[PDB]
Amino acid sequence: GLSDGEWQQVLNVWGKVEADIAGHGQEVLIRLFTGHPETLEKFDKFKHLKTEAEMKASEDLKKVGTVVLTALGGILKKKGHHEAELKPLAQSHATKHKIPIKYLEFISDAIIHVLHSKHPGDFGADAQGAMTKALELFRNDIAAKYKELGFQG
Ligand code: HEM
Ligand code: NA
Repeated sequence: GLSDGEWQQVLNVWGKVEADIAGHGQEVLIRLFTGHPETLEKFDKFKHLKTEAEMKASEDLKKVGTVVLTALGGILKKKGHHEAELKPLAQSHATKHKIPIKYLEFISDAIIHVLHSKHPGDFGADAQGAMTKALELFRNDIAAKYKELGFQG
């Protein structure tokens, strides 16, 4: 797993996110949909959107990004002990919405990019390696649940 130091650095930068969660949700999702447009097809409410200006104007997108970052903060705050938090998330991402593990890799990279961009002072090298590991652990444990659920992610 991660060390105490690695978790502490994860949780430090997450406090920056939580100081404006909607702002962060919007930029992560815009980074995701612009880098990997096939991911936007997953979101029926706003898959019709084409430009970053449309994306920024969208209340629905802002709302979903807040829900996503809020849930990830919940997981992260457990520092690995996130069975209860991961369970319903694996379940909906393997059944209701079928989210490939590759797309979880894209949004992880989007998070890391947005954090480096907005919080260089709380996100230098060590901190980046630690968030890298925390999101790898998240994706690996979600994959293990996907298998159980009958979804080849
Ligand atoms: C950091 C990784 C992610 C976290 C913590 C996360 C979390 C969540 C949460 C808490 C919800 C709402 C409740 C639920 O259905 O369980 C949600 C909904 C959703 N997520 Fe995920 N998510 C992640 C990544 C992704 C990715 C990469 C995609 C698609 C490429 C995606 C697609 C969806 C869709 C389509 C919904 C339904 C949204 C709606 O209400 O219109 N998620 N996610
Ligand atoms: Na531990």
